[PDB]
Amino acid sequence: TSSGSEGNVKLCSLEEAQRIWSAEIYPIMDKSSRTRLALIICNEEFDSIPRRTGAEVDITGMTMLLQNLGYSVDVKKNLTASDMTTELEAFAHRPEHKTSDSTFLVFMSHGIREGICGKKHSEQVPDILQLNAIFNMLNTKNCPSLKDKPKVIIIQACRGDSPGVVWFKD
Amino acid sequence: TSSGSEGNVKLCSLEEAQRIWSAEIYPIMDKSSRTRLALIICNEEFDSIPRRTGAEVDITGMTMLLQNLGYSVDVKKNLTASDMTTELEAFAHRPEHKTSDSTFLVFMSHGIREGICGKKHSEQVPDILQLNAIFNMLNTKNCPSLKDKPKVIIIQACRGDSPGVVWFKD
Amino acid sequence: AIKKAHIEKDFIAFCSSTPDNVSWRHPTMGSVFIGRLIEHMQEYACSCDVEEIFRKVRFSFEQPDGRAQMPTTARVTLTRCFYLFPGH
Amino acid sequence: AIKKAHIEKDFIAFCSSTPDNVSWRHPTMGSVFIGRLIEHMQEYACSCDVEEIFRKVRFSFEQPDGRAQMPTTARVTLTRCFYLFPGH
Repeated sequence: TSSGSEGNVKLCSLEEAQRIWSAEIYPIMDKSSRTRLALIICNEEFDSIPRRTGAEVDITGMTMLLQNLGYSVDVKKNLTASDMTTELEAFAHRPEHKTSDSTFLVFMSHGIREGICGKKHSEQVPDILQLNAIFNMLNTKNCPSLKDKPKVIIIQACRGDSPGVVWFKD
Repeated sequence: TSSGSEGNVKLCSLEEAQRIWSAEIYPIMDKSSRTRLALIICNEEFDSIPRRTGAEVDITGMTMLLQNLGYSVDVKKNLTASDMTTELEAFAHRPEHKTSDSTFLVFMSHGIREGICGKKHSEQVPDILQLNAIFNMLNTKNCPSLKDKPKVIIIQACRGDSPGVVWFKD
Repeated sequence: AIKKAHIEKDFIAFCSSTPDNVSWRHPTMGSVFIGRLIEHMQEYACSCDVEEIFRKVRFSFEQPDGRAQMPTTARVTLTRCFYLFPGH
Repeated sequence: AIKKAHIEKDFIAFCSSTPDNVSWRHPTMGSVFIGRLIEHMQEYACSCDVEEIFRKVRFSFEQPDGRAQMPTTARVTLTRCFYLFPGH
């Protein structure tokens, strides 16, 4: 039922869980004690580039979904690349990761080939957070609490100006 | 048996093939008519950077393996980034891809963060083939013959100077 | 006693499109990739691992229309299957 | 009649290590990643799809020694499972 904590996410039965269970699966911590964390950074209002209409629908959908999967969701809006970095650094230091088995990172903004655009981005003065930086801030060195634990990064953004298509005759 | 065309590769039985078979698997062309192609580019001897000893073992292993999987293997040695590009362009134009269901690309050389080193590479004058270029040369626009077909790229190379490890106390 | 560990491991990234290419967003319905990901996660989290769910999302984008995109899995260092086990 | 198709699709790349990090090669035995990939392909091509085989290769590198590396799957646009079906 949708009235529960899992919402619209189809539940895994105990018979299904044993059917999957092998030594090639990530371990899941006890539901009673675990403190799962997730972070959504969504840029909607920008200084130079047009407003991202419908971003609130994405925030709602992603926030609810990750909560349904058992993650406590922090939502941060309209940040620069420097502010995103600071927020990522703060997220990596959260003590709850030690009593968590995994994490989800969601980035939603305008994007170019180099990376994700901050709120202050323009072609004159770039304000870009690179994917490489996200990985570095969340790796074993900078985030030892999530060692051996799945780190899922989701990015909604353009990666260039091209339509991504070619023509062919049938 | 190792005396056959499949060599040391464990064979898939007809009972195993039907056990796997769904509409979520790449189609495989008839064995009697298909013309599968694979390319190995291996740089062993360089101008400035030290010789890659044991590269011939990798060539032997990869060549035999891909032949065992049913691919006709072209092996090219000691090329610059420009020569690799030209060879990739020639490979993408091969008519056999039209009567093939897939391809394998293998790159084996010295490497840096930017990409794979050619034979003429030095810190003074870089000779680098980027991974982006390989993808572009083999995509639907530049290689329409491999449209909808799996393109597996294998790269043996360093991606930097770091050991890739961090310390932790047990 | 100290032990060595991989600096980068157990990562998976899922991008809305391929490099150089645009990603689409409906002004009222939201981002196509985001809506599609939620739909597939809701349906397949119970039975499929995260990598397989992402593959399914990719397949749903297979037939290109007037506004096409191909989501990409990137920089994967998952050594095991990540099952969400929803409800557990 | 002309139809639209994705410019980049059905790709998988498998690199010997993570970005910024070294890959090892024995002077007589060959490259560690190459030898390990061949071994896993020989064993698992019959039963596992290419993505799963690569994951298994990654797992075999899990415990770091004096010469550590973590192979990485990159830029994946496979919409289906790639089974080799060796012998067929």
